[PDB]
Amino acid sequence: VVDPFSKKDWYDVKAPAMFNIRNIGKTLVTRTQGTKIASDGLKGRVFEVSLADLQNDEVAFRKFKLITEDVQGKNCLTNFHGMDLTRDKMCSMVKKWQTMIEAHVDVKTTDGYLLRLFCVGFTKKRNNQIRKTSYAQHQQVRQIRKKMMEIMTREVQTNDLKEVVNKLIPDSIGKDIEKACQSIYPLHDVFVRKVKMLKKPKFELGKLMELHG
Amino acid sequence: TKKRRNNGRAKKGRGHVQPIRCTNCARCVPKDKAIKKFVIRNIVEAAAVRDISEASVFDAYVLPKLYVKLHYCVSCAIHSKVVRNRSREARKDRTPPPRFR
Amino acid sequence: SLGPQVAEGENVFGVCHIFASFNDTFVHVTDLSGKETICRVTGGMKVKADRDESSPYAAMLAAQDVAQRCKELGITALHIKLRATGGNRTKTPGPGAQSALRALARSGMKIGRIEDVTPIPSDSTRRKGGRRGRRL
Amino acid sequence: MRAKWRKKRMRRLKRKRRKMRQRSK
Amino acid sequence: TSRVQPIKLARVTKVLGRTGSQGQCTQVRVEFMDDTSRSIIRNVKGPVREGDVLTLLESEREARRLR
RNA sequence: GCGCAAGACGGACCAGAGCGAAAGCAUUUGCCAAGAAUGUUUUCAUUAAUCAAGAACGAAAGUCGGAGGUUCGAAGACGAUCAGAUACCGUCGUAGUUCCGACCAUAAACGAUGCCGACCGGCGAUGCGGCGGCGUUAUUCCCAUGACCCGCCGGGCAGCUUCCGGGAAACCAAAGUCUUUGGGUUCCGGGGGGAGUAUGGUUGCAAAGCUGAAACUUAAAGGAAUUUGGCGAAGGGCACCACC
RNA sequence: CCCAUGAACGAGGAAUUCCCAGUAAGUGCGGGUCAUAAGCUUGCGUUGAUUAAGUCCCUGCCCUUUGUACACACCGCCCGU
RNA sequence: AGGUCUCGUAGACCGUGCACC
Repeated sequence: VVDPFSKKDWYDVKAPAMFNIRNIGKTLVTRTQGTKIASDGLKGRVFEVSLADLQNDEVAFRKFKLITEDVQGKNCLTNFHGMDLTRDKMCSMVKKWQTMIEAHVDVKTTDGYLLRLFCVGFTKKRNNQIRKTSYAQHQQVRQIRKKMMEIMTREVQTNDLKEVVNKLIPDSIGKDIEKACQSIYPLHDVFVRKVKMLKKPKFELGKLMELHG
Repeated sequence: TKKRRNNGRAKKGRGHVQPIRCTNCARCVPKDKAIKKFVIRNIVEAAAVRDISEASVFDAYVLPKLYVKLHYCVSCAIHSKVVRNRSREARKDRTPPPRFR
Repeated sequence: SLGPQVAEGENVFGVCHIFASFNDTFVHVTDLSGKETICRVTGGMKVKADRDESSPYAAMLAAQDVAQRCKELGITALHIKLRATGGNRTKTPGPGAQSALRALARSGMKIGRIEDVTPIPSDSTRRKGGRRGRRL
Repeated sequence: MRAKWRKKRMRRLKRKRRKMRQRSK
Repeated sequence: TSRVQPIKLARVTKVLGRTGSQGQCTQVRVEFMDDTSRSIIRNVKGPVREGDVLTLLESEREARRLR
């Protein structure tokens, strides 16, 4: 009988201080109908955003996942939860007559954040190469994979979340990947394919306070 | 008699290959015998891309594509006119036809 | 019911999921989080014919209905979550999805990102049917 | 008629004959 | 639709083959005088020579086959 | 949309590529063990690819005792279709499909072509290992390295061409070196059925595998290939007695 | 031939035929039929257009390739109770 | 100082079926 949108509130999300655009969208939730709290319903909400709509003008095909866990009124405070890539880009990366290389490490930061860094690797045909095949040996792939193991062990363990998030915005890790493995096999298309959250520590408000500055 | 040099497949020094289910059909055709289709297509068709372009918030927004691989049984390939039949000396031709459109 | 922002310069953003099989089409619109929906119209809403639940005519009728729904709600910007049936079966989208989004854009609506969100498996179980296929 | 079904019917009549002979003795 | 778009008029360059179920409509390459560089392929019904000009209502859609 | 739990499988990368005696083998990492080929001015010195007796391995399905039973799915149930379906089709759906051990040893297990050795054309690529030789790159100088290029060697999966030669022809670098017949060595077939049938032996819990006739009937059964013929096969041309 | 008699019929459903220039169509005039003789046919003449310089969609015909266990040739051969 | 750079043409799909003989 009654319209369900009459008792509907409206809320706004806030990007963290690491990004250039603080406001990216809005959401809507019902009222506090008895024991059910509207602030609780914003806790289990995942806002799936793009990086080009989050910073100014850059590489556009990167993808972010955000989680909201702190509301007080007419505002929603977000946090980094995971990084992905578009299906079209990764489908464009896979091609025949080249070798695909996968490497994942379960790593920990200085705080209690358990990460999982998926990366892909695709070989580069030389400009003067006459061979159409352009493959690599298995032990070369194992050496490149072990190089990826020690690189993602080195760059995440010694430092906190904010600096590796700020390193994730450009292709710093990726350029380090071409710079490290140029001697083994020249490969040109490398990306961090997926970042998956594994374990969260005990939640506190203060780290969310200087999360947004 | 023997029709082809091979047997409609690419099994030379294996003796056994993994079968993969068809798309239109559900046959358990092997990998080397089945005809594989890798089509390059946009999200939408060609007579609406401009109508998308004035309806976009962004400026000069590039239309994404779809990258799928189709696995065809030979009966589904001949039924959908993907591959046709040739003559005796016309079957002695490995190269694909030229892609003009 | 409405939004606190002025509707002169800026806009609001939500996502719409377009599921398109060979037997039905779906126009499901949620918020940016995707947890809270606003409306859902299918090809069986508008056509009283069992064979035409997945057709561009039902797609454009549902697109006009959901355009009226989002216009009276005030939603101005949409992100497309296009998907086929997924699973272990075929992955090509239905023909009603393109016509549905075209008729949605024809109603003066603004769209943003376009992406495909179909459930592509690594390697799923055995497909329904027999070893000799779905022959007829 | 292929050899598979004549093989199957020979198998069936052979097995009914031999089960009749084993229960007869 | 529901957009007041102005009428653009076009001039012929080359006649091509004719499509259709019965073979009645002709594919023609044709181009505008206000922007000379951009040219479009359109579906036109009727006998068309070279040297004339054509009146056009929409500059948005693309020509295609018999269906 | 957010999580949990269980089972199955490792797509795209994935090729007329690799390995293995064959069945067969694809997420990363670690452990153990074996092997081809390459190189050798290393060792032994005829120690041999040949094999009835005998022995190991062996697709799927089938049987036996255990927890798991996601998906799919023989029999079965239901609804359409059809003159008539307990067939094609759709929804459920038992046993199985999954693991450990105990079995059986059957496939179009097919390169429908046994094993070793020697000889007889060329060409362009592929994989491994070795070798020589301009140049570029891990930024600018010097060396080895990986990547690329140009050549050679041996082994392997393979391709194109032919009056070498052969065959009934399809076709063959072997299916050649065969009346101008003889390199060595296992298994196996004398028209077609009857018939891989009956009996006997054999092994198997069972399902059943191996060995394996006779009577009687038949003048054909068959292999390659050419021309109208017929497709509920594809492609193209023509027609105001077809169309717009 | 003359005078009376004045019905249906308000541009016809499904379906279907003919036609590219002096052509269709509207007219009239000859020949055959003929003792009496044209609502038929074959020609002649007047006036005289709309649309198109193509297609294989429909309807048929023809050709190439492919498969054949068919040769009296699919109205064929051929399996089992 | 000019204001519409020059030259040639496929840039084709994108609703479509099919029981029972």
